[PDB]
Amino acid sequence: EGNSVAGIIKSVNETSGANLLSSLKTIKAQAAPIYPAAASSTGYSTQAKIALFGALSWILYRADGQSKAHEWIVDLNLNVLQAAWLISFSSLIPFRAVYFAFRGMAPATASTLNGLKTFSSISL
Amino acid sequence: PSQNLVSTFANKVIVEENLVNVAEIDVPFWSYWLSSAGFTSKDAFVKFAEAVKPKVAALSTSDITNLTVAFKRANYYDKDLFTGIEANVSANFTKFETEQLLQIVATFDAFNHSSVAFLDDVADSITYCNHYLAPVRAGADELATLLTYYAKNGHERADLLATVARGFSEVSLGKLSAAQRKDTVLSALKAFQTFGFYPESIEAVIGAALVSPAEYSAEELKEVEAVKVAAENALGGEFVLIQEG
Amino acid sequence: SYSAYFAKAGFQFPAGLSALVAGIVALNVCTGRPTKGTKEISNAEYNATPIGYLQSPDQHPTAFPKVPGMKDVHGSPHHHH
Amino acid sequence: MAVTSFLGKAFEKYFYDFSAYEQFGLNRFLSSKGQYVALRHVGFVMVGVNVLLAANFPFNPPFPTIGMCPAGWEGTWVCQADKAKALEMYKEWKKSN
Amino acid sequence: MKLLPESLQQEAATAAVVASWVLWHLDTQLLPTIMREHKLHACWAAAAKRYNEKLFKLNPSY
Amino acid sequence: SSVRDVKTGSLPTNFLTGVYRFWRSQNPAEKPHDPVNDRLLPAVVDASDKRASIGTWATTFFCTIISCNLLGLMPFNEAPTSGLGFATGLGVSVWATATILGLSKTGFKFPFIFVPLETISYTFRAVSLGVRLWVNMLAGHTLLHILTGMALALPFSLGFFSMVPATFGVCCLLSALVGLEYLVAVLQSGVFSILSTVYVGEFNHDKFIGPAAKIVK
Amino acid sequence: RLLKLWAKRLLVSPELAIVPLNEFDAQLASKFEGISPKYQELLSAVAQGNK
Ligand SMILES: [Zn+2]
Repeated sequence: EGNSVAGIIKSVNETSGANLLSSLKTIKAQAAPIYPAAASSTGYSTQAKIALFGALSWILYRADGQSKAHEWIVDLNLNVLQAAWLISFSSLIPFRAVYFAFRGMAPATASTLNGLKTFSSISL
Repeated sequence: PSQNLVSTFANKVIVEENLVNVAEIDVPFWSYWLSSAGFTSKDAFVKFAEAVKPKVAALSTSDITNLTVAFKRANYYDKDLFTGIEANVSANFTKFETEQLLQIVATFDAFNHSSVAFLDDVADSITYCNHYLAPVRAGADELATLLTYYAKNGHERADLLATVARGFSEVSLGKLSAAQRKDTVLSALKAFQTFGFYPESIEAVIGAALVSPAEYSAEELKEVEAVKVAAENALGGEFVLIQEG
Repeated sequence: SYSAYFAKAGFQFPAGLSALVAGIVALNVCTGRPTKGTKEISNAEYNATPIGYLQSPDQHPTAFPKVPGMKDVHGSPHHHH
Repeated sequence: MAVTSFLGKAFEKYFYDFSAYEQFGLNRFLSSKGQYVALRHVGFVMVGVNVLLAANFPFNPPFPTIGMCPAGWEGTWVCQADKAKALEMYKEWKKSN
Repeated sequence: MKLLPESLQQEAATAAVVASWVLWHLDTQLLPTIMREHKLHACWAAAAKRYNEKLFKLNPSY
Repeated sequence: SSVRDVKTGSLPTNFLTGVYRFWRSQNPAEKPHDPVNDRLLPAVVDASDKRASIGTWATTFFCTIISCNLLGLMPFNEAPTSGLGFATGLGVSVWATATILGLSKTGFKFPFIFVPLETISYTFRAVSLGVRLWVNMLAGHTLLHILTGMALALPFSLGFFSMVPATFGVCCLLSALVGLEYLVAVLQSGVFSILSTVYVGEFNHDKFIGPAAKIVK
Repeated sequence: RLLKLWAKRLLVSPELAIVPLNEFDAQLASKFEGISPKYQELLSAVAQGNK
């Protein structure tokens, strides 16, 4: 895969003057980058099924031994207390403000890229 | 007859002619590790040097480094192999590292073999295709070998010399024994005056000699003091050793 | 624009998780000691004992016990009391 | 359905715009929404405690009762504070009941 | 309650296996990815003044 | 053999960038007297080769403890750092890492009646770093077990969905203790690894090599 | 060839069509930091695309 500017330079050099201005949208699109198209689902990967069966195999096994733990009704009522905060965190955390607050932790996303200021790289 | 069957098996199955018949698959693996165990064997290495010649143009960069430092340790110089090696380096110069090029050059510096296209593509790769602190991780006995290989061949690349001059400091020369530090300091100052390039880190290879001048002659310290006065007016000042504290 | 490239590869585990799970399991099964509530006996005792008498009552607590301390099995009535 | 694609879209519109804070009115009685969540939380605990107890009610409690008895039991196995005692009384009660 | 474990060495070695996997995973998988996109941004933001001035002096287009 | 592809600017990449750069900031490098140029660059690179990787170690212990502490707040799960050998086994391992670093600063030889009292207060750092993590994860979970037993005594005795102002005031006290446990889960993973940078950073000091010869003016 | 010259420069870099050809070297200076910022911040944002 050669570079697309040498593909632009070649495709503009071997056109004529009459069909130059018509060819400029098919030389533009021949050198556009590939953004791969949204394929069909094929949902829940072979590892997303291990992650959900293995988490269900863990939650059932932990609730099995919680139910015979000599404080079994206190153990099973702590999962209600612990899952009550997972519900209150979905309803109280500002998830767009948290997303943009983690973007400021990283200096790569806290600013814009900064090089190559367009007046230095002209070709007139 | 137990001793007879083992001795008959030993004289027809485990010899060095079948040791080089299993070594035909991957050459630069077996070339490198055997030569590190002390297996020089000049005409067993000729079987290597022709079994690998249809492969040198498509080797990875760690394979090319393994061929040259094996054929350096076995001291065997195949001139039509070593032009396929330098055509691997000068065609894939962006992929080589300074750790790998400083070992390939020291093979090419022993066996006095160079090209102008090779000397540019090694200097283009150390300077531009590699991290600028990769000379600092090198060890100054390998950088002085690279400095003289560019002064033997008369190749002035002033961008490469500013890169290799990073890797000369008190740190890099202090890791050398004083027999090897002396063989490096004289070898680095001889190359720095051949181009007339006196960087600001020449005052660490000069000061590696003037802090212990009892290992040097008066002929070699005349060589050192010739470079010190040549570097003093270039850098615009006078040399002064520092007592620490 | 690249959003549909990242939807193609779905879930994936962390890139060495099979060495964490094989390291935590190999610490929980290579204990070098009997399995927490059991005791190693001779082969002559294991071949002679029913599987209802090899079981201890402490190792089978009741799955949702109506009285705290209910066990599911009762084990050997041949106590050395 | 597609098993990952239906109820993901059903849970999405149960999560987001299904809101019993406004569909059941409920701004008439509650000041903010930050205190509707702060007692839907405590409401989830009180409902979950009362479901876990009632789903198996005749049980001798592992936790210390404070000197209280549930209903007309008061001397049975359900209120007996000695557990080896109440195991004997539960086994007698289970034949009858 | 549960204070001492059945083996203290088994729990100490579970901590050393978990924390050495996190050390391996950070050093090998996370931190190469962190620094590939931290230092694309950082090298471009540090060179931007000297890159553009070196490029201004080079292209003959003015 | 084929690595996965990462989107730039992902949220786990942004979080772990800020986390790593935080713990790296706790033991900053010291400015030399000289200006940093190509003369001083091998002395700066060698100054970094002799510093411990406390930026990496402290975010190893941050991320392995906050993941373990927050498991205790997931339903059906207990925190691994609520175990005595896990939590104190991380505390001794930080203390031994600091000591192995401080013992290598010499030639592995161990350092009148004063020094048994500097040693005791230093050897107690071993157990105090791990027991503070263990007791916090144990004492918060134990209080939650006792108060859930008390708060279950009221609906067991009284009616199900009846006499509800008695159980509402204790279900909101139970709910505010699980909320404090989310704060102690995040704080004790921070206090463990703030202190790991302090203990390991005590022996994180070497001599700047620097220029031994100069050409002044 | 002039039309083909500017065809390549506006297929790669189409934001160049916002600095008019007569007002171009009125922007320059001897250093790159001295270039007039009349079009610098506009050229940087037209270069980032239509979104
Ligand atoms: Zn619990």
